[PDB]
Amino acid sequence: RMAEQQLYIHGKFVAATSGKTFETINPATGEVLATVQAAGREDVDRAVKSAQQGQKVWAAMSAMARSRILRKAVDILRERNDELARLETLDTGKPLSETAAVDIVTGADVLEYYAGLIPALEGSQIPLRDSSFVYTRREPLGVVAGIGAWNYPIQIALWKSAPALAAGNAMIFKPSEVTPLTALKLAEIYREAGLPDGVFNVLPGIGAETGQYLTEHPDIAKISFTGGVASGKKVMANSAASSLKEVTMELGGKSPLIIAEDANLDLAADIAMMANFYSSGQVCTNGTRVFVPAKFKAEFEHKILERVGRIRAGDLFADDTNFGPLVSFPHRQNVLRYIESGKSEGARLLCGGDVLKGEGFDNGAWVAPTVFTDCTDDMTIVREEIFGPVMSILSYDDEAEVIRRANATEYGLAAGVVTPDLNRAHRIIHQLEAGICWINSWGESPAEMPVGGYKHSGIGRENGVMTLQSYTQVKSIQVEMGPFQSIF
Amino acid sequence: RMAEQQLYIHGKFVAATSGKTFETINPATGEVLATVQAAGREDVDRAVKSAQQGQKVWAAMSAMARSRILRKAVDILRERNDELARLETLDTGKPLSETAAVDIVTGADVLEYYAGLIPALEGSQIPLRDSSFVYTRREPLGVVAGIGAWNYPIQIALWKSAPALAAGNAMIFKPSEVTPLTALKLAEIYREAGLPDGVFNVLPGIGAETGQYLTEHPDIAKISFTGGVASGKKVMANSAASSLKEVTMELGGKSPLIIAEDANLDLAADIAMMANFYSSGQVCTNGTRVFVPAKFKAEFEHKILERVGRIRAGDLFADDTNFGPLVSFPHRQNVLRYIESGKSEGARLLCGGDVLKGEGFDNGAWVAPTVFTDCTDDMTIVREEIFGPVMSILSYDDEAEVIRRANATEYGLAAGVVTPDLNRAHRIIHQLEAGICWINSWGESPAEMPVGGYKHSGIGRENGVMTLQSYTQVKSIQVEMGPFQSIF
Amino acid sequence: RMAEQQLYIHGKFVAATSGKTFETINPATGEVLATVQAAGREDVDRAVKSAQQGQKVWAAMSAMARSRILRKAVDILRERNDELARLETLDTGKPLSETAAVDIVTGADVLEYYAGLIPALEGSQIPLRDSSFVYTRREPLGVVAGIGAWNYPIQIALWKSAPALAAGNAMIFKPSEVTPLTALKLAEIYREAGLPDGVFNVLPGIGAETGQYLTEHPDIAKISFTGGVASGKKVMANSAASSLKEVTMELGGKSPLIIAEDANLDLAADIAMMANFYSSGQVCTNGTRVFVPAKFKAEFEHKILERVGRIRAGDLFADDTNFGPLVSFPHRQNVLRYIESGKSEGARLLCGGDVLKGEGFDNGAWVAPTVFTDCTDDMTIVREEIFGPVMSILSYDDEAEVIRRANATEYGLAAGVVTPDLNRAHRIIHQLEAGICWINSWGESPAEMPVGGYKHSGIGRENGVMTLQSYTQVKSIQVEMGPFQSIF
Amino acid sequence: RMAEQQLYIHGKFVAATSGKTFETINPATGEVLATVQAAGREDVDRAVKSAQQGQKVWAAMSAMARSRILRKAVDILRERNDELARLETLDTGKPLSETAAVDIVTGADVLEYYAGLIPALEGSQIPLRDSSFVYTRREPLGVVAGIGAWNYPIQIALWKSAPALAAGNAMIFKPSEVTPLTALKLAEIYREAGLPDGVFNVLPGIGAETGQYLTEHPDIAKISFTGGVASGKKVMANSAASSLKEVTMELGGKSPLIIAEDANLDLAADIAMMANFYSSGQVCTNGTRVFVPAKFKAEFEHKILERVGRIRAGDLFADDTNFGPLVSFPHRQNVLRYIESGKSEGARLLCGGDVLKGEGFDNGAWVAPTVFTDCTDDMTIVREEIFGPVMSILSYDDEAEVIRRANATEYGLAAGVVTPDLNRAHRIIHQLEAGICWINSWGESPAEMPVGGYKHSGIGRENGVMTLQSYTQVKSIQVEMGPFQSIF
Ligand SMILES: NC(=O)C1=CN([C@@H]2O[C@H](COP(=O)(O)OP(=O)(O)OC[C@H]3O[C@@H](n4cnc5c(N)ncnc54)[C@H](OP(=O)(O)O)[C@@H]3O)[C@@H](O)[C@H]2O)C=CC1
Ligand SMILES: NC(=O)C1=CN([C@@H]2O[C@H](COP(=O)(O)OP(=O)(O)OC[C@H]3O[C@@H](n4cnc5c(N)ncnc54)[C@H](OP(=O)(O)O)[C@@H]3O)[C@@H](O)[C@H]2O)C=CC1
Repeated sequence: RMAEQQLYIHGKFVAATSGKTFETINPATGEVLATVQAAGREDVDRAVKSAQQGQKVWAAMSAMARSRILRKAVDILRERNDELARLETLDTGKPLSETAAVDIVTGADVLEYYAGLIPALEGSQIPLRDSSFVYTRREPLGVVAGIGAWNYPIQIALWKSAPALAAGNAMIFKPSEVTPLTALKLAEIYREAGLPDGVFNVLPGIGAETGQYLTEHPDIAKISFTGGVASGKKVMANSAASSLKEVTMELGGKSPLIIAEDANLDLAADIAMMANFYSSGQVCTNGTRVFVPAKFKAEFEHKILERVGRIRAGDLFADDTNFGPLVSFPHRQNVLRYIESGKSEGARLLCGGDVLKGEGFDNGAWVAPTVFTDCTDDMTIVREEIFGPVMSILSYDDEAEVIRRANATEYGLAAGVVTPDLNRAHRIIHQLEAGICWINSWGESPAEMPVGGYKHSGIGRENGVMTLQSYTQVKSIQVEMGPFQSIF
Repeated sequence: RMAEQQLYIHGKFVAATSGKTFETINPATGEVLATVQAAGREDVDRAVKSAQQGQKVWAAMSAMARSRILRKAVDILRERNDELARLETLDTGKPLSETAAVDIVTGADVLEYYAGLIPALEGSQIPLRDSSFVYTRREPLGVVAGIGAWNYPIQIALWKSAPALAAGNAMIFKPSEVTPLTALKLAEIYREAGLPDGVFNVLPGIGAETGQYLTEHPDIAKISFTGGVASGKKVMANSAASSLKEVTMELGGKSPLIIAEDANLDLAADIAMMANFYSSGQVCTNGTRVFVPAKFKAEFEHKILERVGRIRAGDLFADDTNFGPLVSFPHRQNVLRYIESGKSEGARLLCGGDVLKGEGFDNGAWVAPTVFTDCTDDMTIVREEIFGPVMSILSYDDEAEVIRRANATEYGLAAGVVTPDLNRAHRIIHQLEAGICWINSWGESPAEMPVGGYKHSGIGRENGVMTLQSYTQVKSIQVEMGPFQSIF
Repeated sequence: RMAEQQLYIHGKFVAATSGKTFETINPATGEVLATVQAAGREDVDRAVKSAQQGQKVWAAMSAMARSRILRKAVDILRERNDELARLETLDTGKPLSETAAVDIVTGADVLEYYAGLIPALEGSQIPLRDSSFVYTRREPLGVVAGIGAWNYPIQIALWKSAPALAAGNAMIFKPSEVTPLTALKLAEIYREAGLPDGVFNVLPGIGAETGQYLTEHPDIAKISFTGGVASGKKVMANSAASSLKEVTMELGGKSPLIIAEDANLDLAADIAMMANFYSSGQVCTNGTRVFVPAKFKAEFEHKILERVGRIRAGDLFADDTNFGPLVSFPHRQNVLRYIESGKSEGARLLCGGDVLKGEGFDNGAWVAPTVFTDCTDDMTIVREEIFGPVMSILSYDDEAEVIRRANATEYGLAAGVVTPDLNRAHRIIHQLEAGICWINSWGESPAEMPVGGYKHSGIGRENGVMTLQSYTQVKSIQVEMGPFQSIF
Repeated sequence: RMAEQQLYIHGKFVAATSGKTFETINPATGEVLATVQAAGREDVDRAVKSAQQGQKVWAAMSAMARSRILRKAVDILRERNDELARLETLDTGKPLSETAAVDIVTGADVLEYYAGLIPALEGSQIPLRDSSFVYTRREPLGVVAGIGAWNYPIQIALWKSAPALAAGNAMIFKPSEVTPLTALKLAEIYREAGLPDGVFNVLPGIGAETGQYLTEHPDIAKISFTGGVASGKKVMANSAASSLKEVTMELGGKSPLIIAEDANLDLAADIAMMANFYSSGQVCTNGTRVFVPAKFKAEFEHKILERVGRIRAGDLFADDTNFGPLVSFPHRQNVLRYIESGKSEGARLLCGGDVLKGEGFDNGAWVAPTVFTDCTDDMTIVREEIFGPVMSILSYDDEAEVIRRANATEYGLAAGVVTPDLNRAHRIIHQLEAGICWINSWGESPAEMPVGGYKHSGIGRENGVMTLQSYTQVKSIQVEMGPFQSIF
């Protein structure tokens, strides 16, 4: 185990006053990783007052002073990458081959990106006439709150806190109860870099209590939320009911991967694999509806089975392991229910469809890599996000049809097309109703590229210059140098 | 009386299927202006399907083709300015001296502004490496909805529809039941200008029915709302619960006007008058907390009394009338209750405070221009938006004090300072928590200037280039020209 | 003929003070179209003082006031399209089928574009610390000068004057002595639209005198030049010697057209034709080096012969005529000397190579559509711009080879590639050293798209938002609200 | 005495092939600091070939890889600040109290600024129609050249090399022959930070040879020049004659300081001192025309004289020294000729006017702080840049007059106003024809703030986001997905 984990408020660990705790489990073993204290309503109010004090200090510094501090945190994250990756692997079940290469690396990439952009954050000046002009300021929101999810815990913490801090705000961050540990480490790293006390506070807790208290607090100006559609709606409602707060949400999706009739099927199968089985399928952007031309279906299915056979489940700290258990045993039960609905609705099971068994698997939340084919647009496994390693293969006949079917969903997060043809690639992508589109690839999310969902898959965006601006609020100032005219 | 008013769906007037109607009155006389049909749930759905069809036509046109159509609508609005202003005066009670100079003039200014910006709406391109790059598209949201308020009916309709249409969307607009007439005229004008059928539909109705159906419809991508905080919270809740929607809101405020100790008091009194009694006080941005240095309070009060004596209530079509009734008898009743609370809480009534009486007033919702002084921060008239002709004068001693008291409010819409001193003007304005700040002036809202509230006064902004962009959604597209590598 | 043409200064036609005139010829007949007065040094000084006076009036107007006037000029140009096109046909020899479809249409497109962008021209604001901030203004340069070329007289006049006027400057425009007439008509149209006197003055004259006097005047802030490299070098030198002027230049090129190995040869031939024989080959961006794979060369050569045979020379006002004489007889001799160098250097002449003869041609400056093949990179016709209807076809073997050869030139204006392959199209284009690149097309120049040359083909850009900004100069203004510290 | 200084080409010091050397002097003692090799024509050719090779390596790296390398160079400059400042004091004669606080600090500030902006350098995407779109790339120019001046040697090298390198170019930098030493040190620091060989090459030499060879070289795409007007015109001419090159120029000025009638005269005098006597008056932006209201002139003269009496000339490494000799003895002779013209033209010599004498001064190029008053606009010392410690005080009567007189000059670099009045400060500044304007301050040049001259004081700008963009060239790319239509 680890010592009982405390709250982090104003540059130090402090005990919760709630009297409540929870446990986080190692999903590879079922063993308790740590007992964690849960922030109560009074603890949340403490954190907001701490953040208000720290934010004032932070915003009064020069832009380049803020940039240097965030850059030092980047340097620490690079140094402690391997230590942090192993902790993430213990908490989430994702293989170290992933966590040591992606989670902190791309989280730190976004922090490094925003650190350099702070000096470029500018207002505007508008001349109206010789005797009057307008200028604008991009002012901090003040105190903002982030609510993270459990699939990429420290990456999500960095992607929310980086633009928020770079824009001059303090952030109160609540990690998922499933994966609270790396956020507490991130808080220590920020302070070590010189972040003022209160600018990044971490309140572990339960969604129904700690998360709700944050969304209801009158002095929080913005909520940024990552999670499921059901919880996003609850969060949106409560943020409105209490104090009108700006809101950003990434809510996952059912993203389509379109294989064109002129695609190389080895490339298409490779893209489909990476779009479905990285992080054991627990990725919001996964391409879980794979549209394949009817003429290619059988050959494509063979190619998928060939690659699924190369998936190497095992010791999560082993170099060659590239597949892990799911994040929790309750989550596995939900994935298994989806798999059974696929069977009961007549989807053809091509591989997988059960838990993994044997020594080293019986005690972990393992689900075998699963592929259904002969799927149809009305099936539950095609319509609903599963967030596990479950690929659905759908046949199609013509380009206009496949565009219609890809777009006929309430989700809108990602999409992709596989084709060597110039006109086909751009033509199809431009008609797809998704915010993140990949041509002949999948999954890369550069710091420069805004990402977020259409329709029910999200509100607002993350990454890119625009997200730095979305963590400021515009103040317009008119200077009137002429004589003011009253009609009274 | 006018003929019965119908819904406007797909380029024509059409009868509602709800079987329901309401009446709009002339608030200066009590006479019924028109019987108006109310959109039902089925009428809303037809409007959404009409809008979906028209939006596709509109978005497929070239940017300059769209710009030319909106410019033709500007020309028509300029030509009919006086006719539309007279109708607005009949429906709202605002003097023709206001409506003929401001309402259509500034509504059309914003439409004209956005029409010219359509060809400048651009995405981005981000090079990643020799073998891969990203580009973004600013795509239309699709069908958006606007919900208007009754104080500036056609201006609000133009400020909401202009960026939405310019961004390639269709808008369904619901005017306040108090003031539905000019929105219907605007719909005709857009069609005359060549706007494709369905791109601007107008659904009169009640907030509890027609407005709610819009916020709940699954195929509406964004809601833009103007009104009060209480109704704003309900709109946000329904918008989230039904189908996740982008929401923008302007919700009024209690904006502070800070008179510096070196201000010319004639200028200060003139600004305060224009900040409290224009449109009979029914303006969201009004400077209803007037902070005056204690050493000049008595002289300032004298100057206010002189100018209040010049307020001219009378025939709304007479050139010298500069004060009208309130929009309705219920709204006046609410204003009168606030006035009574001021008296009962010990504020000193400097002038006004009662209904107007006599021939020409008995049938209208007229309230005398009212000024309270000796006010304190805990009083109801100081803490709550009244939305009538009620000024609160508060004394202060020092600059740090007045900034603290100006900011000690849940509202955040506007603010202003009166001072000839360079350092004082910018120094104070930069510390004020408001989205719209005026130096030595009040009320001017250029099309170029983003305007909106801090804190509980709103979400998002209107006008300026940023609001055009806010009616698009970003699609990020990565072109991967190198060979894709899978780890499976 | 026509009345003798005068100078246009301060809103009226005025006699030149030079005592000098020149003649413009109808290149289809050899007859004198008009005698035109030539601006002397005193005429230039008068135009500058007029421009200085008009610029002050123009810049004092509101941005939207400027926008409306330029939009009124657009409306007049659309209405007078056919009248202006016939005048352009008489002066240039370009077929009416071109001038009535392109010259005025696209000139007005750019004016219309910039008219709408005037209100979006904004400075910036940069906070330094609580006690100091910076804001910038985008101020007019003042009086700028444009020097036009003879191939697209009225389009060039519009592409230079539109951003200059839209940015708040006055422009003095000197058309080529070969084609002075449409610029004078434009001056009348601008005044009719409400442009203040002096904001657009037109000075016909000779390059060696009027053009040089413009480049030397101390009170002209910027020169914009279109023409050949030889004259371009003189302009930059004289502008530097006299008054440090900002200088923009578009100087033509030897643009490469790359036909890929997987290109449809009918498409390639159509693109090659439009890249070489529009406006009788007198287009700066023409793709006069056509690179074709050796394996396709014989078939491509046949397809070109088929298309050239359909070219229709004849009455320039006839609907089916699509090929005209050259702009002048001196230019034809220059074009013929180049054709002869092609013959003497061993290029294989596929068609043309001589003047056209017979009734309707003996009196005009006609050169037959001419194609050389078997060209090599050391030939005079491949290295130097001819600016007549002379296509050079070059064979190539490998992709890296064609890129090196395409880039092995001091010119850098345009380039294109023909290929259906996604990777090949973008991969090749990213490596070509040209400012204007076309994929599966040629010649389209949207107002939104910045265009200009690399290397010796120009300096700066035209069109797009950036060219509007390039006609302003930045003023940075620091407001220091804190106490200034001196070390003395 | 130091070792003979060599050229720096491709990541190492290398001997020149010119057979030529020069000496740099310590202007405080007249002694030779070092013998320095002069780059010949062949050395320039080698440096270009080195730069072409290194540029390709540098531009192929990721944006963040480049950002990290420049940030490492920042770290070394901060660490070596005092060492570099001491070298600069020895080479230039500027007091260590200046060089250790400003030269490297603000040079490194600009490098640090641009390092963070590399990831934000983006092109655009413009949709034309469903079947076609445009995107733009911001490509490196390639090899650019910077030519420095002797007053701020290492700052100028950093202000030029930072945006050029951050934009992906290689730069060949030629320092002034008066002050070559710190540029060679900077090259070593860049290599130590990981800059690829060839990306920053340094060629000491003479303007007439090394400088001219750079401006004439066909494979250099851009020249950035700092110096005097006379040499700038030569540079502009040669850049055009050889190969059409882009040119940026900062050429000094005669900047006005306008003291308003409501100004505190101690503040005005302090600003005037810092505007005239920092770096012994050798600053391009110095406010050498000080306009004072006639009614305040006598008292202002008293306050200037008192402050001049406090100037402390002496040992340049002593903490309290705040005044140094001029950079060279030839430059002192030129300054003394200007002083004599002031005397002979009837200006009243208020103080100074001679060399400093005595132990510690006879061997240095010292000129006493000099103030003239009763100046008139036609005097040589009022019209020409002196670049020494010579203030000219001019009386004025009214605001319109002083604006007219401030602007009646061919220079346009800087300007300032001293006033506590909001309207006066902005109103006056907006009318001044200068690129750099200070309100109630002088001299601060934040990295975010674009700086450069109007009129004869320069072309283009330095610092700010726009200067990063100015070191790229735009490529516009149209993708045509529809069928191309030929008229042939
Ligand atoms: N910021 C501003 O510009 C304005 C602020 N106010 C403030 O609001 C106070 C109350 O006035 P009131 O007229 O009740 O204001 P509301 O905010 O209720 O009315 C504004 C608009 O919202 C609509 N609306 C009301 N309820 C709903 C709902 N559940 N769903 C969707 N739309 C709805 C109304 O429809 P309908 O009116 O047809 O019922 C109207 O079109 C005023 O005293 C003032 O303080 C009011 C108007 C303007
Ligand atoms: N704006 C500013 O910051 C500065 C302005 N000045 C002004 O310039 C005046 C003259 O001083 P001076 O030293 O002659 O200034 P220059 O402008 O001649 O020197 C500036 C730089 O230009 C170089 N240079 C000179 N001639 C050429 C050429 N033909 N081709 C290329 N590069 C060339 C110089 O080389 P090198 O010095 O090695 O000969 C030096 O590197 C000063 O009195 C002052 O008024 C001077 C310095 C700074």
